[PDB]
Amino acid sequence: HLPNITILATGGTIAGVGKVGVENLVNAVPQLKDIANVKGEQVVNIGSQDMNDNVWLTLAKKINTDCDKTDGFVITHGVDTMEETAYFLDLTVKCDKPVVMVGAMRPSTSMSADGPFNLYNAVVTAADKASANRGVLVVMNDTVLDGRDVTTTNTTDVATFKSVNYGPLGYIHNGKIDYQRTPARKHTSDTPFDVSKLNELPKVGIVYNYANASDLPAKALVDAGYDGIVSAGVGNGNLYKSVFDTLATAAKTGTAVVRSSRVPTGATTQDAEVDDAKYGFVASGTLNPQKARVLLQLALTQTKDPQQIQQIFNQY
Amino acid sequence: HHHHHLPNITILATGGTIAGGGDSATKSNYTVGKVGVENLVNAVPQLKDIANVKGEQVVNIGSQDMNDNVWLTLAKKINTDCDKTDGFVITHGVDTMEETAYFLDLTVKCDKPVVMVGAMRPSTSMSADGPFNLYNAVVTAADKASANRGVLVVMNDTVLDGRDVTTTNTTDVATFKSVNYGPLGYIHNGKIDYQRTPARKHTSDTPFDVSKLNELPKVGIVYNYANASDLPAKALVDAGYDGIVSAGVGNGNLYKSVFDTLATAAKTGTAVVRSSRVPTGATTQDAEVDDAKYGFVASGTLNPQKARVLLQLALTQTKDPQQIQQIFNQY
Amino acid sequence: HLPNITILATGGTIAGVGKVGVENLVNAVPQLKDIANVKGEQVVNIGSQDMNDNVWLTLAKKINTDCDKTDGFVITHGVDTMEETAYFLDLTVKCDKPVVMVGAMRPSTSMSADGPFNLYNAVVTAADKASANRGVLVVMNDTVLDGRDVTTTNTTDVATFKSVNYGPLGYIHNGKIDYQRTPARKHTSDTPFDVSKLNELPKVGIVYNYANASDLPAKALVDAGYDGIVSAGVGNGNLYKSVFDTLATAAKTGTAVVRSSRVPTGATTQDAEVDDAKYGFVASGTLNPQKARVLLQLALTQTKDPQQIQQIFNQY
Amino acid sequence: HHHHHLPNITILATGGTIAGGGDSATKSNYTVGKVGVENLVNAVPQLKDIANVKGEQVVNIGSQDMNDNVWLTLAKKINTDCDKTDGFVITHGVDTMEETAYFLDLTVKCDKPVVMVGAMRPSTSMSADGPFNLYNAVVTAADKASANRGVLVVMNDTVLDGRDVTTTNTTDVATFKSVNYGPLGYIHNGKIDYQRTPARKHTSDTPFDVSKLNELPKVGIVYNYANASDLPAKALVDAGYDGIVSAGVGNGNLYKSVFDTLATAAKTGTAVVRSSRVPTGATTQDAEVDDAKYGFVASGTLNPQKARVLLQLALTQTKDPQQIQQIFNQY
Ligand SMILES: NC(=O)C[C@H](N)C(=O)O
Ligand SMILES: NC(=O)C[C@H](N)C(=O)O
Ligand SMILES: NC(=O)C[C@H](N)C(=O)O
Ligand SMILES: NC(=O)C[C@H](N)C(=O)O
Ligand SMILES: [Mg+2]
Ligand SMILES: [Mg+2]
Repeated sequence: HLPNITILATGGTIAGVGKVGVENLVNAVPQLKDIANVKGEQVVNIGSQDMNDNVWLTLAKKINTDCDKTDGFVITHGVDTMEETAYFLDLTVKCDKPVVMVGAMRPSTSMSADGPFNLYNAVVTAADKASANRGVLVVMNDTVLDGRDVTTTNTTDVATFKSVNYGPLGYIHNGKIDYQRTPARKHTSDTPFDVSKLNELPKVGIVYNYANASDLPAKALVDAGYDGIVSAGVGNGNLYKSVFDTLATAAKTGTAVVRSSRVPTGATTQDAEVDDAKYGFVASGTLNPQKARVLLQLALTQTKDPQQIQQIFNQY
Repeated sequence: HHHHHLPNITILATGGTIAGGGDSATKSNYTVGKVGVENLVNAVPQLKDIANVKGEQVVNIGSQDMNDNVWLTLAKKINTDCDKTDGFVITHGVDTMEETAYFLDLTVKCDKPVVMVGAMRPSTSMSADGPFNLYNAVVTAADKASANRGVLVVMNDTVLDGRDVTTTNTTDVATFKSVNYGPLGYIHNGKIDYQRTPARKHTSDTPFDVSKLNELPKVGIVYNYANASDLPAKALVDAGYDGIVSAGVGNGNLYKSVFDTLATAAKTGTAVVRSSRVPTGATTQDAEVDDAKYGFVASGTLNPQKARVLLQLALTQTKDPQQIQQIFNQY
Repeated sequence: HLPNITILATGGTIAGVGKVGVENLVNAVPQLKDIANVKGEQVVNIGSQDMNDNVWLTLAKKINTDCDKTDGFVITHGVDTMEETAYFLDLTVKCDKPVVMVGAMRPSTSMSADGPFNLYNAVVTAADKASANRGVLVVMNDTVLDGRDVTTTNTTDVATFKSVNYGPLGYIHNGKIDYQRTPARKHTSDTPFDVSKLNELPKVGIVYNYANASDLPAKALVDAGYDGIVSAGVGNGNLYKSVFDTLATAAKTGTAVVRSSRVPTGATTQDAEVDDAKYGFVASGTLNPQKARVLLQLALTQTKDPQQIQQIFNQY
Repeated sequence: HHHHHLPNITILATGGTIAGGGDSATKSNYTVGKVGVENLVNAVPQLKDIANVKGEQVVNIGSQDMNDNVWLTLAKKINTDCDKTDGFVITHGVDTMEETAYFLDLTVKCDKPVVMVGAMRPSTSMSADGPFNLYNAVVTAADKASANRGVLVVMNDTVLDGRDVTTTNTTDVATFKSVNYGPLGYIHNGKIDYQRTPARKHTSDTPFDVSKLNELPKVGIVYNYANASDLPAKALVDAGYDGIVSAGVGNGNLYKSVFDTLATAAKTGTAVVRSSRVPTGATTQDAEVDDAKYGFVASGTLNPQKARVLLQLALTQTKDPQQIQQIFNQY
């Protein structure tokens, strides 16, 4: 009569980076036995700054295969790219049981280390039946956050993770969650992305805009035949002239182009300064560049047509 | 008896959505840098209550196309014309305002106020924000208390320092905030209560002298993410870039491929600054990267585009990584 | 084939305060004709700092009676207590057609006045069929906010209104709304509060906590036989000792007592420092003191039992 | 040769959740001011690396029960013991920390650092925040650069000035922020980069001298909302209160009943300060209230509880509304 919860470990400073094994992490929080029967599996043990497509595909297939063997999943992970992995799993996971990602800003051995209570709260969330069907979740700093909107907002603050556009789903207090929101964007088993038989993802890179931006990064991606390029635009997804010329070319030359923004909140919109339809570009909406990459890679497993890509960007 | 005299304020116009226009008041489509400075001034009839305004159109572009030559033209003009006026307002686009503001913060030697201003809605839109913003920027440039605070950005009733200020939202009129150390002052009824001033050295306290420069050192920016390509970094290194700024993940970390390329580059004398794609907080020393070992510099609270500004200026004085680190600790 | 939209005007600086009539407000935004057929009715013309129970009851009955005559409602109102009126209507309105509140930080005649585009955007929201069944809404600064969580965060900023705990429902760009959230708390026709035949509300006052707080405010409410007292507590709804003693007494003497917090975000929780069950107190959750008053007044039309009041505070 | 010497730092303990305890590491129930200062110090073994720490238990309460007499005891103690130590940390509850911090900001004359610190989780909870907060507060009190910045609050790796600092969330360890003008500095690896200092007069630049005072003037706070009762205001007026602070709606506005009672009061010599229940921004002059006419004072960015602090101190010098307004413009 306690839930069966699986911890899939990937590394991160919660395990510091990526040094301590999943068994040690579990054993260091003996109160986990008050709330669940926890089984731990080591996927990788890396800093999430070196996170990659192979790990993503591994996690998605593992969760999908092992869904009916457990009541919920907790994924221990680095902070740096937690928001990218959360969103990838948000779109590719077909288990509608809770999938909860957790990290830590401080290691196990630092004063006032945040990882133990973080993990406790992540298991609370994975064990709550109300957590189901809300898509892939990130639990940090007593807060339950959806995988699409969650992002890291500060380089060192324990309270870094926030859903900056649409806000959190619930707060955790005394091992209980008052959920007041759920993501409306289609997730998990409401998406067509199916990664079960894929061993690589389409090649998508990210270029930065700023004053006097060089076009050389964008050119190097075009020259390598990248499947897609996300622009981290200025303001409402705008492009420096040199970058705009190279991306205009890419989009008529077999590279899907998504305009996102370096600006940390708000949508990159259509109908502003850029005629997306004319250039064949897709506007990313509230997806930031790293998140837009995620969805563009997945869109590219279904289609190369920019009109169909924009439609994906409007639904997921 | 004495007579009140209004300060002389010069508007240097560069374009931006503040000078943007579209064919409907109620649709979001517009084109930028289309309206001249005279039109802007005459849309704020009340400016005569507070200053004698003169405008000059320096260029008329979207700030998405801001570039080194416009930066050099502005700094030189302000430094040359200092004695001719009581203060400057610069009308500018939002997109790269935080870059131009910091460049000018480090290169203007005039110690009269320099205030930048823009708008999130075009001049043609319903409830356009540009008119009162411009009025507020003139208030600020005319205020004796505004002097010696460095170059300023005024937007949404708030006076922000050019170092910390950044745009936080793609569309919101409240977008501009000093996200680490906060604003200098708030404006109500044409009056400012200043409660802060930036401690970092600016303006006539920096060594950066652009008066004779006709170009700036080449500095590129590369982004980090999961499975990040090393191709952008390599392209910058193949082109002989003087510097590269890394938009790192978390506290300025790098994907291993990117790290490898930049370490190699730094050993051949490319300056490499670690910054962060994360929108607030410092990229610190003494975290996961041994900067001393690789010859890297940590950007502190400077975001990637701002670190590029200081790196380009740093490279005009020195190519030594320890001396560049000290610059990033002082300015 | 454009929606029929009714503007119910109450005053505020949008009409500055409370001086200009609803007809003038409408006529000043001739682009409203592009999106709706707008009919205006004047309810009152007051600064919302003088908002009161009679106006609330008027609005609720007017909307409920006139529901089937129109496609949506826009309510022009002052900023100062917009969050209280929004929440009252959120709980008492039985029309599930859009009800949208709007104000302005600057008058009609000030430079860059915010009221015209505010009103335009509020009519856009009231005319969108997707706006229906999300409860009573506040539209300010291109943002659609639920009436329960919305509050004013700054004394003068045009961007003051924010849903500080759970975030907005959607952003408005180019006359279109991308809704990604809806309130989970029960609203409008999912609440039992029925105000149709009520001409007054239970008497509920608010006392402030701080260092060395006087108990005299709380005593004056008890001495007048108030139906309820909301505490604006310190931190997690805590009470200064003198105030705590007087409120302990009130709760065993015929006055319902709700602990809220002066702190602008986060829940006033049970199971912290205060034994609510023992003192007969109710914890307000994320409802701030003025919002907790709203719900406590309505709870008092159904019940005086603190256990039943806490249950109301956990559902609405 | 020379030897490193560690600064002498005094911990004045007052209680708070930092000294709180509960029977489980994982339940939220706790009771406050239960654990003595010695226990706190010994839970941070690394404090010896940075200071010679001495603790004194001044009182042991929840800050929800903070009061004038504790404020007087603290200020007098700090001012008396200044020469005996290199800096002070005050362990304190969160709930009213922003009030005590501003009181001390206006009454300490010691110009060695005074740093307040607390915790959002009790000392017994999993991942308790108190230990590193205390470590960080000692870092800050030991840092020469911390002097002459006024009284400070250190929480969540951030150094905040006692005037602007407030608690923003009921439970979050990140709750403390300077919501109008931002923090002074951030702490990483035991080091602070200070980029701001408060312009408002504090400490030895104020006239407020509490050395001989054994009480403070009586100042109450009343809240405004729709249909607000005048009974609280009247109760304060019936008790002969020296001052009343209004927690107004929006920009410090009052419900008409409340307005009537306070106007009447002010005409009989009660000091009335308009503040706001809204969590950020100034209560300004020159808005909907004619303050001159009624003899009211506008609080600026001071929230109601902070305005009470300055009003009580103001009332020790003057009962004149124009002179009280000038105090609220300067401190
Ligand atoms: N706090 C952390 O987890 C940062 C670490 N670099 C990681 O992302 O793996
Ligand atoms: N709001 C704006 O000004 C955006 C415009 N693209 C600019 O930066 O010039
Ligand atoms: N901006 C405003 O609407 C404030 C005005 N006092 C009101 O609430 O009616
Ligand atoms: N977090 C805390 O310290 C709350 C406690 N009631 C106090 O203020 O003493
Ligand atoms: Mg004359
Ligand atoms: Mg010796």
